[PDB]
Amino acid sequence: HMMKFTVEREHLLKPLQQVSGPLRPTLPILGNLLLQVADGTLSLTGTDLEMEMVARVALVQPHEPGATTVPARKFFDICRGLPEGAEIAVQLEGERMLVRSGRSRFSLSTLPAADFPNLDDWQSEVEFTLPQATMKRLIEATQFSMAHQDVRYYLNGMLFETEGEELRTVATDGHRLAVCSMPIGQSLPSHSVIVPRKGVIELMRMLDGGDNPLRVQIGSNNIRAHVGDFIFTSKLVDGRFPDYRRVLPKNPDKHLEAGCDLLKQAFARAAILSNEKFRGVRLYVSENQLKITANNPEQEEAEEILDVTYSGAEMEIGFNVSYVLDVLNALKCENVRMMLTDSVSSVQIEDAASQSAAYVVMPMRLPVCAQPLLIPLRLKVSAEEKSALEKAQSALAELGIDFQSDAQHVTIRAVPLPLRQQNLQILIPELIGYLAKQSVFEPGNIAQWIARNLM
Amino acid sequence: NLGIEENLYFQSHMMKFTVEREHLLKPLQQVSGPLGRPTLPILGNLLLQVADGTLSLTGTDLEMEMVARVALVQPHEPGATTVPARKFFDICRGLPEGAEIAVQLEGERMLVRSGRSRFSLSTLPAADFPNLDDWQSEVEFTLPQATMKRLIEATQFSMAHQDVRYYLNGMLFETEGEELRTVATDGHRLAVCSMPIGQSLPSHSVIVPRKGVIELMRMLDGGDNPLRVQIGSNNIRAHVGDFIFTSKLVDGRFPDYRRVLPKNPDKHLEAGCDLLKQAFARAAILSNEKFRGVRLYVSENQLKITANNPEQEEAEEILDVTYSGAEMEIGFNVSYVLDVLNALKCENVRMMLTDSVSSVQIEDAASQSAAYVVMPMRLPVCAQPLLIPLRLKVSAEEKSALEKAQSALAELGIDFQSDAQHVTIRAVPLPLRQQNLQILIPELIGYLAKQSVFEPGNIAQWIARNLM
Repeated sequence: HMMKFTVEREHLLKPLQQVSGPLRPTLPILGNLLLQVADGTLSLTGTDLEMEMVARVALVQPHEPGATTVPARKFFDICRGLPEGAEIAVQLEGERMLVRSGRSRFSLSTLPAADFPNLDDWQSEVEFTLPQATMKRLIEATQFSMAHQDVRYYLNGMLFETEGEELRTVATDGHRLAVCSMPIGQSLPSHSVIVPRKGVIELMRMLDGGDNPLRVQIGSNNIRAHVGDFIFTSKLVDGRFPDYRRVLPKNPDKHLEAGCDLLKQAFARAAILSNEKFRGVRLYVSENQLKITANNPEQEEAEEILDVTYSGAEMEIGFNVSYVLDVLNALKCENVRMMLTDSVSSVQIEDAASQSAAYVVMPMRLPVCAQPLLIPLRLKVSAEEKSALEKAQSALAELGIDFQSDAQHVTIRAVPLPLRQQNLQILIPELIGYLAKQSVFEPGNIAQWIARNLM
Repeated sequence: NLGIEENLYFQSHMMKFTVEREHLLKPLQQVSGPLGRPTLPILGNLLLQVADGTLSLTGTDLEMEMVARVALVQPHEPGATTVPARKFFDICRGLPEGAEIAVQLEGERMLVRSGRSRFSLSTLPAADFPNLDDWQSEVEFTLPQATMKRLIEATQFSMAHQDVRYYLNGMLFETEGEELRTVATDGHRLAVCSMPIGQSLPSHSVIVPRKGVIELMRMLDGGDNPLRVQIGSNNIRAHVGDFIFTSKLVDGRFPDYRRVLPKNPDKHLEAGCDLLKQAFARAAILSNEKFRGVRLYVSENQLKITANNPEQEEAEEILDVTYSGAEMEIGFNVSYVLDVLNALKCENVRMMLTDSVSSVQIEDAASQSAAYVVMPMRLPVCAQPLLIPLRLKVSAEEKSALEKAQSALAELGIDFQSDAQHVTIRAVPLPLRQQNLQILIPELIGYLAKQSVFEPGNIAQWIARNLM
């Protein structure tokens, strides 16, 4: 136990702030940082068992090799609380790590380095170098469309895919979809992985926007990113991520262009008087004009009229204004293009001046109105489940629930709005379970059960 | 148009005005202060009144109200209504800079237009909007905004948070001679500050609730308009430019800071504020998370600060101070000391000591306008002295049990005096002191009153079981 080093506070700060990223404590040692002195390099490692961040620091002042682990937040808070220009002397003593700087002495408790978890090494299948700005672009373009604590864990992450000369990101939560692709100047093998949420955040955090390039390595179950003296490694998420190609409108035949800023501020004002639960707003598009309207159960109303570029047929179409605003914020461009097919068909939004990013939002139709799903929900069903569904189909249709039955599968294509704005992966199998218990199907009873159970 | 009652309704809903967005923003922000609370629907609304050539905006939460006057330089019609505050403000804020906002009423709705943006807001009758009961001031005076800002910022941090003693959650405003004074305390630490305001004032002592203090701070614009204050028996009012703030006062027996200040500090220590703060801040990192205790070792022109935690981690800071006198060791809750040092914002700090078991006064070395009291921490259980001895009414039965149990309680670090029908707690062990003894002790006394024997071990077990 004789690791030792002395470093100027300035050189230690940024690496410490960085490796305290993977860091409510999960388990004791995961709140600690692994410190390794080897050669003339100090290595700092932070991990949460799903990912790890390693930071290297060159040591010019005297040092002895060794390794230990110390509380991350405490060690960092001490360094940060010392004056600018200060010197930080570290030294192991027994089961304690001593930190000195001037007449400030600190004794921290340690846990052995040999107990610090390692990631089992792996083999990269893909390797490429790209500018930091490019990676930051790809993530910021799609990050907001990631799911949050979905039961489908693969949606809580971000798809990274290499195709030809391009790196692509995809994110969706089942209600909306963000896709962005950028060239990276070299032919790559076809690969497709899901990076979990925390990893994407951490990946974004290690990028300073600098012109020094990012080195990426992708294996089957791990991804590794090297920038400057930082090395980020993360586990990948398994699961069948949906295919963005099927989500894009088949063929838009109507398109409008508008100033991003004006359209966004207009939607933002309208949203104030939209339903707080469903957040619907109406668009009426006509020649070179757009009329946005919103109202709520208190029958308050907002109306916005903008000049736009549009020469298609007039059309009325509703949206979740929160999803539209999310897209317009992420774009941050001059003009936006909205590609439309018809109400009841998915809408595609892009920067008017570039096709690198594309966004998909489902319209809101306005007995009960059947709202189309972003992605049709396909579910395996037993003979008994199937029979219950077929008996209840017409009763379900009256509630706005449309579906198709294959041999041993059902495909939900539409549901009423209150269900669509929730997780159908959870709700529909509950609905199926409930239906299998019945022999007589009426819309009233079903509606009442859904109303009291699926909400 | 021809219906007579229908005509009266139209004359009732004539309110109309047109104002620049930038003339409306700061006033809407200001009056939305007292307000996401679903307390009552009407309380989420602003009152709008066009009278004379002035638009008045009023927001309230029934404990206080903020009124803003806006001069109307464009055509307008008199009238009144109420509209949802957050919505109306978000609409105005969301409109482009330089926008003209035209408002008028149509039935039970308020219409807002600007360019080609139209909004329809639901209203509630102005008649239903609460009006604070009229009252008469007993004291009027004016002072610079910066002085009020100083008085409040010097003491605000020491106010209790959600204490069951509501008077501790507010701030004492006191007029004495030519000075305005603020006092705040949570039973554990105390902040007092006084400023001369250049005029003789009648003696007065009121408690402004926390929300009132915050609002009072929010209406100070660092401009050069003076602040005109009115204090009544049960209300306070503050006028700044186009804003009038009114607040109900809190009643209760606020502690006397005169008694909390150390009687006669025979030792003093001076030190650079920033140096001292940074030393404490670093030492704090390795102090007990619950008790936050650090030790001072004072010697000739040297201060050593130490801290350790249950994991036996350890911090030490040695810095140069100005000090002549006997060596002494004293302990503090570092969080309270760090609060004080952050509030001082000065070059040098004076620390007036006497000993442990005695309150410690802290000041700007160059200014005595503000003073801060913290109680030392002593590390038979150590008896930690209370900032304010707790005087409790006791029944004959309760007093009898206390007399019997006094020796046992003393072993637990609980010290108290007793007088005809009262008992005065002067000290308790540390875990009790850092809690609310106004709740805990009357409970404990209830317990002791129901007991046959008094063994310190048993009582200590009970306390730890029920009072923590």
